[PDB]
Amino acid sequence: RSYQFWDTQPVPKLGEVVNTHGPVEPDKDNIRQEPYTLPQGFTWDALDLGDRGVLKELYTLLNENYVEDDDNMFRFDYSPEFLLWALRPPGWLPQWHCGVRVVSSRKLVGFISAIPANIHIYDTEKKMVEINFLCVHKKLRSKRVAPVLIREITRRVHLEGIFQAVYTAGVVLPKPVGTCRYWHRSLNPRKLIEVKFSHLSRNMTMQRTMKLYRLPETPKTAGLRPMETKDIPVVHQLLTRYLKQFHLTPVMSQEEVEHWFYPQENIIDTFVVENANGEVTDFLSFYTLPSTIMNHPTHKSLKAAYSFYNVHTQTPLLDLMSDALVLAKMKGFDVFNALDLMENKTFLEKLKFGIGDGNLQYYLYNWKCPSMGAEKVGLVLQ
Ligand SMILES: CCCCCCCCCCCCCC(=O)SCCNC(=O)CCNC(=O)[C@@H](O)C(C)(C)COP(=O)(O)OP(=O)(O)OC[C@H]1O[C@@H](n2cnc3c(N)ncnc32)[C@H](O)[C@@H]1OP(=O)(O)O
Ligand SMILES: Cc1nn(C)c(C)c1NS(=O)(=O)c1c(Cl)cc(-c2ccnc(N3CCNCC3)c2)cc1Cl
Repeated sequence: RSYQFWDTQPVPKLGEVVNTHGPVEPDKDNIRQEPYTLPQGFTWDALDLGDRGVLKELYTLLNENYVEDDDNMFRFDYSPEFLLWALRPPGWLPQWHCGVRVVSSRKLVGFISAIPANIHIYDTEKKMVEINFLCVHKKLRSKRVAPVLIREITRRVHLEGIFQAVYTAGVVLPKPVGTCRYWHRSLNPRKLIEVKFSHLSRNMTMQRTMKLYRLPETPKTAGLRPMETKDIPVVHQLLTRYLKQFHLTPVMSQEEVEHWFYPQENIIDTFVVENANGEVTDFLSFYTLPSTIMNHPTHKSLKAAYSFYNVHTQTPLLDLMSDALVLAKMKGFDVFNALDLMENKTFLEKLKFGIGDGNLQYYLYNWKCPSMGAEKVGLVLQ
């Protein structure tokens, strides 16, 4: 195969085994000062997401044009407040919220974003960025706009002295460092079958299916409660120690832990286990991301929870995740999603998760290293 754009980039070749660890090319000593040229009629615009009007414009772009399933039945519906959470973590930069507008109408038609992240990859910690929310309006697809967005964000990141990035995609590109699979745990099977997210199993009736997926009304783990301000330091401690066992992980400051885990209704939930001694020994977390159900007369949205980071030191992981499912059901979610990364394969089948269609590929930009199994991936992106 051939990749017109990706073959020009500092990434390894598909199907070539890597034995070394390091950058594909050295750091650049001079960087292009001018933005890359867009097709006539379009212009760059940095989006100030602290402006209500601009945030809503981005919401609308993504709501109408972002990731869909293969059958064009579901589309991610990131809320404006979720977008602020995902795009303004500690160290965020305005120039890294990179929009494309039509010059005449001002209509937002493209976006790409970078946020800073310290990333541990095997035996090296690098300052990187995480690239997310790459989106081109449906009416502009297949016109090679994506490569311009990627090159422009690369340039803007280079200006800040950063030369590596991490990103995920549902498509195969040169060259995945890890390959994960989505799994889904039905919470509201009647709705999920009705909207054709799932189907009735061959030998199962609806009644049997509702029975199969039924959950306790309240969590069972002793001392489980929502994370509070006082828990920030211990959650940071727990996470840092837990992540050591994997080969691709974030390295979060205490300020970053506060940002990513402190509960915000309809965005991020974190529950800690505070034991009989008053010690926090475990935590679970999941984020809120609904999908629009396209072309349906009565069901308009699928409420999905996504497993984030789950740390166990005294509570079995199986128990923690059982409680995450119950909590998600209580909060009105239709489905609970998780990847087969970290120690997740240890609970997925047992807790009645079903395997999904889509893969999620993990990539590094300008870093060559051996690929890893899903269980060694310890990084979750929004
Ligand atoms: C040091 C700092 C570095 C910073 C940069 C790090 C790298 C960041 C990399 C980006 C990480 C993004 C992380 C996320 O946000 S992944 C989420 C991507 N977004 C969506 O799926 C939303 C709905 N889809 C769209 O908007 C798409 O049609 C997009 C915008 C993706 C492509 O628009 P379009 O359909 O109109 O195509 P084109 O004619 O303009 O361009 C075709 C070229 O684009 C390559 N392509 C297609 N999809 C992806 C993809 N998901 N990652 C990387 N490359 C992709 C494709 O192979 C081809 O290259 P090649 O085969 O000829 O070589
Ligand atoms: C319910 C639903 N709604 N939507 C929109 C879909 C596709 C489903 N079905 S799904 O659960 O089984 C699922 C899900 Cl959630 C997500 C992806 C996927 C694909 C490509 N890219 C990403 N990224 C997300 C993280 N950052 C950028 C890359 C995700 C694929 C599948 Cl197939």
